Amino acid sequence: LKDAQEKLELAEKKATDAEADVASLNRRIQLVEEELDRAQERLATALQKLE
Amino acid sequence: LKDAQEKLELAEKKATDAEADVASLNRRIQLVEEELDRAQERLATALQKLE
Repeated sequence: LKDAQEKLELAEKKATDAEADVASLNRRIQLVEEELDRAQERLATALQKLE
Repeated sequence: LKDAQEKLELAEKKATDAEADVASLNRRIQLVEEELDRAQERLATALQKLE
């Protein structure tokens, strides 16, 4: 039981940390997508003014 | 020990799933980052053309 509970603890800690990493990466994805959209809009406006 | 082993299996499956999510989300992060880099390079070229 000592080994089994230690394995349980390590697996649970790893899964929780992985979930936190997943949430952080997803919010990073949405942030970077917003920045990309703003950059594309700026590019379009700049090209029109250039022409 | 039986319950501990079952929870170990569940936790390791969930952690592997979240690790795959991490891999996918980091791939998306890098790809959108590259697209944003291209967009900002285009923006810099556009400002140069404005000048």
